[PDB]
Amino acid sequence: VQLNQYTLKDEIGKGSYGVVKLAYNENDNTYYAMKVLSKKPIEQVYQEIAILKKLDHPNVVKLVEVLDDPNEDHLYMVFELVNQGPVMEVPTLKPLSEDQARFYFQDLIKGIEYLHYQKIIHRDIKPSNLLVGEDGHIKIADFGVSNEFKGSDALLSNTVGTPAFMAPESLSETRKIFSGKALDVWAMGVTLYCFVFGQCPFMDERIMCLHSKIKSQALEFPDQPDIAEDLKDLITRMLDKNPESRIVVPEIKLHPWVTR
Ligand SMILES: Cc1[nH]c(/C=C2\C(=O)Nc3ccccc32)c(C)c1CCC(=O)O
Ligand SMILES: [Cl-]
Repeated sequence: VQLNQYTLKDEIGKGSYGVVKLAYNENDNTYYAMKVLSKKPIEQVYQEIAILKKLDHPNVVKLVEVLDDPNEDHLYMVFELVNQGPVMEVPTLKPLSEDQARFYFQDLIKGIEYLHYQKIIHRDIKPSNLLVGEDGHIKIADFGVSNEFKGSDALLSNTVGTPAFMAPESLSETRKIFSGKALDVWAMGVTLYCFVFGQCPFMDERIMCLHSKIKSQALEFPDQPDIAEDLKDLITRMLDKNPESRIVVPEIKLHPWVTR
């Protein structure tokens, strides 16, 4: 299977919106990650492309080129390959050590701060969208449901993303307006909890009960593994159900657990 200079190889991931295949560029003897889409709706794809084109940061995946033939049902987004893949699988019985979690969380902070400075809300932060690069550092992937805003913050009313990572203020049964940056912070807190415990803090196979726990169940830390108190403080602050008192990224950067 060829597509201009690219040979499609085996699958390497299903994010949101498509499937990703390893791809060999015969012109430069280099592997890439190719997202393949079947037109099934397409406005959102070209907004992801437009967002990706604006971004250039070591902790954000790099869109290389787009292959769109109007006579083809398939549309191809070529990314730079992130050779080591997602930072971890959730759930797992072998979570990261605190020191490993901090190393990756520092990259996540820098990438989110950059995205927000670029006026992008990611909306799907989770470990499987955090890819480990050649040098061991994280690259944030999958902008399939990201939002671009004008002004100081996004003012949003739509519910998108991965259910276990959705912030409780996005789960009102009344299309209320909520702000964007705090959504990414919440998902960062669920992500950090996942790093050290290997499962999400709020879990239910019944989607109604999952929504209800995100919105109303107090955060509980397992007895094991035994994590430091300042890490518990940081996670608690990011998983503040009230978005107005939830910790903000300029504070996360300063948090004692982050800086030691
Ligand atoms: C650039 C890139 N790589 C991948 C996947 C992998 C990658 O690169 N090495 C890997 C090594 C092992 C497993 C997956 C991967 C994805 C999902 C994306 C982004 C796709 C997107 O943003 O929608
Ligand atoms: Cl995940």
